[PDB]
Amino acid sequence: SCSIPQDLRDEIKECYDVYSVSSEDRAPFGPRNGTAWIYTSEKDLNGSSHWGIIATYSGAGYYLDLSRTREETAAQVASLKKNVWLDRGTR
Amino acid sequence: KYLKSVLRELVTYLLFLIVLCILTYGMMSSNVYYYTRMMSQLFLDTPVSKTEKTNFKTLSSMEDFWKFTEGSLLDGLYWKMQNRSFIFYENLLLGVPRIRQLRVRNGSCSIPQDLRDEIKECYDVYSVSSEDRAPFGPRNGTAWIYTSEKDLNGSSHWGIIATYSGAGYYLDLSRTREETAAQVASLKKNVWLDRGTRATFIDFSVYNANINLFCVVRLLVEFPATGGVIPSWQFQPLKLIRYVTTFDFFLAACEIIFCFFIFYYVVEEILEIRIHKLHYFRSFWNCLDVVIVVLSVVAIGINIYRTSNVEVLLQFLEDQNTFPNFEHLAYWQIQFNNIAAVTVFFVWIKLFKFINFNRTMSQLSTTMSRCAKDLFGFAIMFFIIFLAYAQLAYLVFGTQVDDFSTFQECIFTQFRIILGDINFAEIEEANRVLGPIYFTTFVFFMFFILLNMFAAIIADTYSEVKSDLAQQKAEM
Ligand SMILES: *[C@@H]1O[C@H](CO)[C@@H](O)[C@H](O)[C@H]1NC(C)=O
Ligand SMILES: *[C@@H]1O[C@H](CO)[C@@H](O)[C@H](O)[C@H]1NC(C)=O
Ligand SMILES: *[C@@H]1O[C@H](CO)[C@@H](O)[C@H](O)[C@H]1NC(C)=O
Ligand SMILES: *[C@@H]1O[C@H](CO)[C@@H](O)[C@H](O)[C@H]1NC(C)=O
Ligand SMILES: *[C@@H]1O[C@H](CO)[C@@H](O)[C@H](O)[C@H]1NC(C)=O
Ligand SMILES: *[C@@H]1O[C@H](CO)[C@@H](O)[C@H](O)[C@H]1NC(C)=O
Repeated sequence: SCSIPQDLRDEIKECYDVYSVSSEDRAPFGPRNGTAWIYTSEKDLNGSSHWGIIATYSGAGYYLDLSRTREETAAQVASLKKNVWLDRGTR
Repeated sequence: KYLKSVLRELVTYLLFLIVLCILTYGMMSSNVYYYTRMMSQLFLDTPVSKTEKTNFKTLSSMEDFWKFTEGSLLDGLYWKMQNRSFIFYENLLLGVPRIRQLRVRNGSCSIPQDLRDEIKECYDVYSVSSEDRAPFGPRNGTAWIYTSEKDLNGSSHWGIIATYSGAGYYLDLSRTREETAAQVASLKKNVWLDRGTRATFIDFSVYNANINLFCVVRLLVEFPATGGVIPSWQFQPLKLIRYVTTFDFFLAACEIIFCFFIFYYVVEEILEIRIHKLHYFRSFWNCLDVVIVVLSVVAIGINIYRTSNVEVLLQFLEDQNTFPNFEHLAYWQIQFNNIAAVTVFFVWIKLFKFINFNRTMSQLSTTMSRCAKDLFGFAIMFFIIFLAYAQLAYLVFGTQVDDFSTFQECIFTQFRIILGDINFAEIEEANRVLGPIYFTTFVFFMFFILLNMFAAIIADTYSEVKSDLAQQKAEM
């Protein structure tokens, strides 16, 4: 997202900039499967801004609804933990 | 007329103030606070080990320093990346850390011959004239050979106890934990920190390429000649690759505009220094102008000198297997911030020269000005007793209280007692009889007997100024 100085561009390989609407990710990742790995627009996702401590986060993003009882909620959470869902890009 | 000149003199000041406000906003972001907080909490809060509950801030023995230097330190430094070492998977540890110590020699002081039969050796307090320069121990590498301050490319530090030099016996740690731990264990096996050591420095740096902003770290442990351990720390968020984004170009343009403005002010002040009036020091609104100009000139000089020499960063970037040397840059950044804060504070204070637009502000300014002389006269008398009390507290309590340790601390604690913050329960055990007598007499005299004089003077002066102003209006 940002620019890396050319002096040490061989050392640092990737940049994950601070959160901003103009620098948000809208691409699939991992084992692409519907709700949990596809970007959903704010208008479709029923959301709104929040104004957290650091910045004002929008209502869009990746989401996954849980289930109604403990067992398969734990199963879904373990699935989201095995397939790494929290990379360095999360904000 | 008398209005066309003041209008220009006000619009130019408003433009200068806007430029300065933009410049000072551009240099003070919000990520640096959290960056420093995470670094400090990672390095100064985690305990030495899982069993011990002592962190770096609570070091109390030389053995605890050895326990800390292998463990929490190595845990913080080297992180197993999923070779290089990213501190939080975000902050890159560039180069290698370096540890060095300063020590003195035996026979530095002289034990009296009366009790020489039991004392064998002594080590005086740290001093440049009485520091060791001879090899000791197994005598292989730089950790056991004295190295001059000029060859180490260092400088002084001004620690809590004294002002240490930049020389000493240093050792560059490795790039991976598996070798740094071995080196530290080797340094611990042979006696490297004996009774003769006086100080120990640990320093490194990180980059955090996400936001182009460095961060230099220095940890200092002081060993006084009377025994004990005194820890210290310092984290400085430097920035050395400034020109990357458009906002940075905007900030450079603002700096150039500020330089033009200060040149114009110095020209227009040296113009009127003699033409309008020679030797005009009774205004206090022109003695502030010279202070503004001098402070700004010093600030630009420091800024142009600091950024002109960044050869250390380049020479490190040629080969990144050596220890970077970023101490001087951090020191000059601290000095620049200290100068800029005072400069902007005086610039803001300068605003009072224009707020006289109606009778209400004019009479308030007249009241404030007319009461300065007698307030200054009484301030000397007040401060004489204030410093007498300070020296009494320093002499009586200044050795068993930890709060009256030095004169400055006595001044500050009396100021805090004026605020009614500091409790009195820590003085009776320090001294049973004179403690509460001191506290009671000080609060009795300074709290209302010598404190309401300022209020009385201000009230009387304001009342008589208002009465005179009302009387002269009706007389006309
Ligand atoms: C990020 O992008 C750069 C080039 O844009 C690429 O070299 C690098 O491998 C990428 N990293 C990841 C984790 O996708
Ligand atoms: C993604 O969905 C497909 C479709 O059934 C499924 O076979 C696959 O197991 C899913 N991915 C994961 C990681 O479960
Ligand atoms: C979200 O809002 C839409 C209206 O566009 C509505 O149809 C839907 O029921 C709401 N909840 C869902 C299905 O996400
Ligand atoms: C330093 O010199 C004194 C004087 O002889 C001696 O007693 C002492 O053992 C010496 N210290 C060491 C560490 O050898
Ligand atoms: C010092 O040098 C000797 C000679 O090479 C070596 O055997 C030894 O391991 C080194 N270190 C110490 C602590 O003696
Ligand atoms: C000190 O001198 C120069 C710094 O300009 C550098 O080339 C040299 O390697 C430095 N020495 C050490 C031990 O850092």
